[PDB]
Amino acid sequence: TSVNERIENKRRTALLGGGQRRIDAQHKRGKLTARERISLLLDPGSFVESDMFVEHRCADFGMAADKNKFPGDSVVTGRGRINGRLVYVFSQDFTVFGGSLSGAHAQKICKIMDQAITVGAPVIGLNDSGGARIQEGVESLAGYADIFLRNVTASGVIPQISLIMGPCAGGAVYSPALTDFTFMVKDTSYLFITGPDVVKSVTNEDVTQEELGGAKTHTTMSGVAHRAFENDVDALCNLRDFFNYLPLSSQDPAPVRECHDPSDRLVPELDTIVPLESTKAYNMVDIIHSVVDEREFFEIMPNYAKNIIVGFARMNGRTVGIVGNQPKVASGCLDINSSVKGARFVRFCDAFNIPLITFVDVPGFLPGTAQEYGGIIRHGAKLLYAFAEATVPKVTVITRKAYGGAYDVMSSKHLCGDTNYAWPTAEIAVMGAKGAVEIIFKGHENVEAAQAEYIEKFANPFPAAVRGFVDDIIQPSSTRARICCDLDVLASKKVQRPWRKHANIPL
Amino acid sequence: LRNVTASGVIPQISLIMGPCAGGAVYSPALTDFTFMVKDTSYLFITGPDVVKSVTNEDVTQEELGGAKTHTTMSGVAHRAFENDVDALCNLRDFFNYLPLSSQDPAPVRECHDPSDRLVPELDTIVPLESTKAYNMVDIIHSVVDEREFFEIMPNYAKNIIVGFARMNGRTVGIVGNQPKVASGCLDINSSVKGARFVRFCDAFNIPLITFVDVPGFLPGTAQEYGGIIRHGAKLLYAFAEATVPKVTVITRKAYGGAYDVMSSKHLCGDTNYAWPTAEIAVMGAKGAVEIIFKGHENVEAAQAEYIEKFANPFPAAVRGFVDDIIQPSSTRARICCDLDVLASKKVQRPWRKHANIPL
Amino acid sequence: TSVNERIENKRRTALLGGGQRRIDAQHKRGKLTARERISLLLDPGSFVESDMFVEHRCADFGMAADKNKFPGDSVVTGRGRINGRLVYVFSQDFTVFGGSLSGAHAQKICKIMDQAITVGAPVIGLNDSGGARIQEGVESLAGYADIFLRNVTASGVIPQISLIMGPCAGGAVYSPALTDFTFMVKDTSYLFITGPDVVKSVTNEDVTQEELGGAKTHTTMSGVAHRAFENDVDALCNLRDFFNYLPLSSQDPAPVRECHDPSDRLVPELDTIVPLESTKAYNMVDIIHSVVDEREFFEIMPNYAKNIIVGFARMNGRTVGIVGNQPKVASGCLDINSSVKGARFVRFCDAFNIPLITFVDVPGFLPGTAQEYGGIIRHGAKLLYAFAEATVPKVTVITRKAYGGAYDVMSSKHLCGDTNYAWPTAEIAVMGAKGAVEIIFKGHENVEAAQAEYIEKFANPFPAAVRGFVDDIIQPSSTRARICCDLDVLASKKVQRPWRKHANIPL
Amino acid sequence: SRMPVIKPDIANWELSVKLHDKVHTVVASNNGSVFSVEVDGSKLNVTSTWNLASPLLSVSVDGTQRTVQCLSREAGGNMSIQFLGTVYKVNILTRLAAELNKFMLEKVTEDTSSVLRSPMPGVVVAVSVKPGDAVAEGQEICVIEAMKMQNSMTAGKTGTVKSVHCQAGDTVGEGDLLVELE
Amino acid sequence: SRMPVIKPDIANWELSVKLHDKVHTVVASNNGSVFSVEVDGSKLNVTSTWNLASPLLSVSVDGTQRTVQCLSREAGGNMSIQFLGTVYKVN
Ligand SMILES: *C(=O)CCCC[C@@H]1SC[C@@H]2NC(=O)N[C@@H]21
Ligand SMILES: *C(=O)CCCC[C@@H]1SC[C@@H]2NC(=O)N[C@@H]21
Ligand SMILES: *C(=O)CCCC[C@@H]1SC[C@@H]2NC(=O)N[C@@H]21
Repeated sequence: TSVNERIENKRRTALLGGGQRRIDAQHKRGKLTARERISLLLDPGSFVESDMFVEHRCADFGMAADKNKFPGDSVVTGRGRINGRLVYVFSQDFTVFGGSLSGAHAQKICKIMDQAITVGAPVIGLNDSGGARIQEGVESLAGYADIFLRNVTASGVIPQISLIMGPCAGGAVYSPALTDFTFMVKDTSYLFITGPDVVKSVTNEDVTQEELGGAKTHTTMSGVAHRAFENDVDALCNLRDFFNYLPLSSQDPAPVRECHDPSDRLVPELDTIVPLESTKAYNMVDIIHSVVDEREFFEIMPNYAKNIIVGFARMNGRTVGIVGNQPKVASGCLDINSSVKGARFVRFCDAFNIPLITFVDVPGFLPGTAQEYGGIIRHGAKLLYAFAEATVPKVTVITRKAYGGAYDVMSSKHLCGDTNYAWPTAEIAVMGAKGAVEIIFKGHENVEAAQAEYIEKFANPFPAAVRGFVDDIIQPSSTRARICCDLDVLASKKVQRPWRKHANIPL
Repeated sequence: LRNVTASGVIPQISLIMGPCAGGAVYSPALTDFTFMVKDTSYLFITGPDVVKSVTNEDVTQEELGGAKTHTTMSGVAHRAFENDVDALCNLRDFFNYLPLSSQDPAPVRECHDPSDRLVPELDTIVPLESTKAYNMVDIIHSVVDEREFFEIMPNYAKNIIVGFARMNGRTVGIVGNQPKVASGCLDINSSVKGARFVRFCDAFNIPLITFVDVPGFLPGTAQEYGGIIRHGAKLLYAFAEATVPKVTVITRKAYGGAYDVMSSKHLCGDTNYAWPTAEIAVMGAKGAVEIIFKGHENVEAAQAEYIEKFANPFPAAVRGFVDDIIQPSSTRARICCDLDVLASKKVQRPWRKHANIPL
Repeated sequence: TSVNERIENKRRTALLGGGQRRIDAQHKRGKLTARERISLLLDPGSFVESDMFVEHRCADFGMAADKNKFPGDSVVTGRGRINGRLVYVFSQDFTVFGGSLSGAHAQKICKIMDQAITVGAPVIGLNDSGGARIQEGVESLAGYADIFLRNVTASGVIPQISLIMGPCAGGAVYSPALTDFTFMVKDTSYLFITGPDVVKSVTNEDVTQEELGGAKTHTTMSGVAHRAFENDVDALCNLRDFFNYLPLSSQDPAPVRECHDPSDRLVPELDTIVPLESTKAYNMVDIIHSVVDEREFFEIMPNYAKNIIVGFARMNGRTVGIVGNQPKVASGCLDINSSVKGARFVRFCDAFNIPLITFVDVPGFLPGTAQEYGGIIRHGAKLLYAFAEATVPKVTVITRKAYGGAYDVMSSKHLCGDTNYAWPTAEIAVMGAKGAVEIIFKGHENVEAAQAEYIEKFANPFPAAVRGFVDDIIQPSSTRARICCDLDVLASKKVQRPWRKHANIPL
Repeated sequence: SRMPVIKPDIANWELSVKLHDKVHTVVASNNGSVFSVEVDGSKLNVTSTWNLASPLLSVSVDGTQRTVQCLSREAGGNMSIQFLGTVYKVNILTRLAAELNKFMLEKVTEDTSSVLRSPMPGVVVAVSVKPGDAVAEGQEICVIEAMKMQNSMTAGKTGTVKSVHCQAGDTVGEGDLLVELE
Repeated sequence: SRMPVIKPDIANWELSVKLHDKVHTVVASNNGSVFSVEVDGSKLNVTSTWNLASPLLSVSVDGTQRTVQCLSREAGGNMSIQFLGTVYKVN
């Protein structure tokens, strides 16, 4: 056998992976293989695979046998482009040793992370594993340590996107916790530290795989996964479109893309969304959809902390992040869960120079022992900090209510905001007229007259505007045009801040 | 705005000595440490009158926002003191640990405790029986200068210990596991307290000493549904980001991913010592042998062979995971030496607008 | 057997090394072992050994047998102090596998280099090896690559000192080429790429071990080794004293040490060293010894390029570097070899903030085809650059001759010098009076009168001094005091230079 | 200026276009303002200005003047086009996506729009219906008011009421059944 | 200020001092200006100011006034001392 023949056989084996019968199982299971997934993700013909001939060096427990020598060692790594833009990817291959992490496995992933940091290119990981490769022992633990170090170092330098498309257990579960966004695939992906076998052995509780770490749990109740997609093909199609929003590095401005939607059009549909009756809820999403370019909005965590809306959109071609209240759910009140989702989204957009638009309608905080015992004070400070720290353009629109300390938490002008607009129905106060009059006028005669006088003077947007809290009071139909104008002039804005070794968010 | 701007520039300490309601409740959430006064201080957003009006639940003032609740169950207050006079006396002594600004080195104060003394009391604290717990605090007290240790949140997340002490006059921060509680396992609550403490000490140039003895993570749906994955990443990040000296001592167990979370050498640590009872592995010998040797004859022989080779500190040390294996009696002197030479250590890191911790 | 018993046996084996019989051979051979050498080098009780229990992971060719498992894997690594000052060391142990380099061998060395860079501590290596461990194959080549990368990265950050105390072959020979100083041991150390067996096989020439790579060759003819010492004990004793001159890092100022030698004493012995007769040579070393503190001078390469003197000394407690001409050899003329030694010494002292004192007495360059064909132009530019680039204090004293382009090469004031003094016998000119008059006055009558007129006006130190080339003309007896004064006021001097990615020395 | 973008040199677009129950083979290429499209062997030329933001897109297909409206678009290939007044649902995948999509499990889910449950704990203050009442999609059925905010619960299905399970004055929790539709 | 220097805590100096053909055992300790030196069991006290730069070093050895000159010193232990006019080579 010649050298060239050996090489050709090594290429064909790396392409097959764990063997055709294991591929057949993956397809029976409704899953794509690691190499098929890359072909869908990246532009045709743009993918360049690295280190395809790397094999493990473990010789213990029979691992020195030729029957265990799978070139590629369970990961596909390399670089490519999505719509002409450079991206680094890796995808874990479940057909070779179960997708378990070896020393060399982690290495290959680390090397492309080092290039991505060096050139300033994003990294997308497609995760699917069973955990560490116990046959190597502590080399897989060193593998995890090296990946974790890169994931932390890359934070704020390049965006890191993780899509989980299968099981995930052991140390693998912490890389999505270090990246910026985590997505899952409904009823196909799992994310858990230990399996149901350990849970039942430790505590006398019964649980199945879908209940312990299923995609529905992590998108609806734990707040870990940002969005689950129906299947592998739809998940990668939406991932490509999501990719188009983000810059390649934090040194880059928010991407600007060709846009046909005139920036100066009016939106008459906004003038009557907000009811005059204070106890009538409305859907904030109707406002978000009508303002954003071509009515396209990418919603993050649609099923978790529904009282606050966060997501991506484009206005006049430029990527922006949108945060707003949802009065339809829990009167639009802040709670622990909403503060966690908000702070994380805001922090990402600030780090990568993506402007923020805030739609405020918040009557206060959710009362009760469930929130007080949960540390609502500690968690609420997370959203206040996330806005106060921001140095990217911030445009706030107040649609109806902003009572109490929630006014400042939801990116008020006094946290170094750029512009703040009020709609005619906006009301800014420490509390509603009923509470304020009962406290201010206590024991006096003709309280009912005092109630009428207070409402006429303070139950509107004027006592705040005349003080400099609001820059203008605008007709809702003009909101989009007003925001577009601010975005196109604040984009070159820089501010100074004292030197710090690093930030100290309340956590 | 000032409380956020000052973060990482000057330390901000808040002591609550009475009621606190409304927007006032968020300034302690922006400062670095929050203390309370037992049965005198309260911290709540709305009073019991609002809670009863909104939801059909009965609660009193001490239950809704009392000092005992915030130091034991919510994890908001770092420590409650008996009364106003004792609270300020302990606050003065706490003040003496901290630098005035992040531009300053950790304070160094006159110390009479010889830096090179041995501590024979350490050699027999850790039992040879793997299912016998011990009190980590006995190790912490015997190492630190003059046996003075300032414990933070003594009644919250008892499975992890964090606090301040001085070694050879220099202020250091100490983090360690407590095997006495929940076998020394990590959970959501312990990760939250750890990450916050580590982050403060790093920002103000206070070295870290870590005492590791962690068998893994607390299993169960209570932790999985609570986002144990998300919260565990907080402590891993807090150590990985640190640029101040980090000295780790492994006393007995470090299994699984918890090995790296508890400030392993592979997160840019400076020194890492093992005691003779240390064992570093992906999992214990029983699980590993049942998985490695599946369906083979004479498994019992394979079990003996595996334990003899891997159930010790050697497969990690021979790979460069551990710098030395030391007699426990010498631990204090070894740490003191590292602190007095790593104090001038600087590292470079790529430019970032700001950090992005998983939250 | 208990765990504690196993540990104790592992400690005793690591201390023994390759076995008592191999130690006996080392002592028969007049050599110390690697651990005995460290005890001599470092302060008593200050040494802390790292990674004493590390073993190789190679399982091929019988390397998995227990009989080949030597803890420590042929190197002693660790840290200590010399006179209270932190230093990192390693010493190669010849008794285990011949001192050959394994993967793990290089690792252990790399780890202490990484600490030394992190804290800012020097590294001293004691080298003795036979080359790569061929049983591992390409892992030892990766070992060399990692060491080489650290040795380059540390340059200009911490000083790196290498003492060769035995044979050295293969890739090992390049680490002393990357460190700052290389020392050897007479008739015990060797430094060669291939042995005499390869040389005789390739070319029809006979050579023995001492001729091919002996210490005498490298200190006298190739210019590779800076100094050879008689034996192992004397070599380490002089190494400790050498260590005391250097800073721990380039961020530190030149060390200052208690000194009893008054800084303001006169040196009458200098006034009559330089003869009035232009063709009478004198020994520059008499001047160097009389100026330096307590007449202690550390001479580098005493037997190579004898026409130029470089070395270390202390003036008023502060470490300084001294460079000067030696008129006793080749009239004090510059050649290829002298330029190479000078540029390297000057470059080190500049990088680590050690002031320079220059004693100039140079009539020009060595003529002839031997120098022209050797690239005298290219090599002479090395010393000119090394001085011109320097940003540390430079004090020059001109004792007698400085003709031609050599004036500027030997650190003239026009290369951003700080002070430049002339003795009464100094003469600065393009060429001597005889050549200049024959060229200036060609074909004229009464040339002899023109010769007398030229000598009276130009054959002295005045045409240069009146132009600003010389700051003062001083009596030699005051030289030491004048230099001490300049050193104590230039020590805080900083200069600005344009940004550069890196320097581009002519090579 | 830091990261030059290179336009993919795509000569042909090979699409698999699913309509009602047939999958058609379509190959398109761009020549500026006109797309040359082969639909199962038939040649068509579609010319337009392709302003993608306007609600009314005017196209000329082999000289035939058409106006279409794009009502929705998804990354998964779904596109809703109103053509001659009727909305057609077309799923456009690339050749590669269509060939791999055959490996996806055809899972069947349950349409749970007739069972109307309380989305939020509180007191029921109005019920607009009794059994037999007609219900339209989007029709308000019950009104629950907690935390000083009237929350309307609407029907997700056109039908009639079979049973009203919670009445006005009753207190309900999260997930409790309010009304059951046919 | 970056790298604190720690003075070795040396209680006793145990030296092997070679003269002409004999090797002597000498143990010295410092108590400030006076060195307490035991030379093969004999106790001597050497007091001086120990100015190491002067060509003339004045010492007092058990009350006996001596002047010595150090003519050379090497790292290898060689030291040339002129004592009563005669130069002795001690290693
Ligand atoms: C009735 O008295 C309940 C009042 C609750 C109104 C809302 S709920 C959350 C905010 N907190 C508060 O005190 N009022 C707001
Ligand atoms: C019995 O089989 C229960 C085993 C639990 C042991 C501990 S508890 C937490 C760690 N996780 C794990 O799987 N083992 C460790
Ligand atoms: C006799 O004419 C030989 C003259 C050499 C004098 C010296 S040697 C090197 C310098 N170069 C030169 O031209 N003169 C100097």
